Amino acid sequence: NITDPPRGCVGNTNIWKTGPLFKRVLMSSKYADGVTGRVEFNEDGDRKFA
Amino acid sequence: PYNLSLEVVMAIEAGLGDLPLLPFSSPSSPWSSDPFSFLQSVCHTVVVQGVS
Repeated sequence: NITDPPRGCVGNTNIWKTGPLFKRVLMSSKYADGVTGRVEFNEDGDRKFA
Repeated sequence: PYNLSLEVVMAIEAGLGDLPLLPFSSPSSPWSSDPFSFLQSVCHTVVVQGVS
């Protein structure tokens, strides 16, 4: 059920099916990436312990 | 304030023109699928009417 994002700005007149599941999946990565490392973005979508 | 007098401008889908004193009945055409044209028309009508 991973529907691709709709294309265009006028043809699309509906909300994408991939909604809360996509956000929950995106806010689920926990590894050591980047200079800051330890990507632990949660709550509103911001990292912790910088 | 400033002794405001209320005016109502009907932003109907028809073009701007003098208000007629006669009831005309016609079949309604389907709405355009492009919302940008509707947005531009609304903006132009509001600017012309000075709608608050």
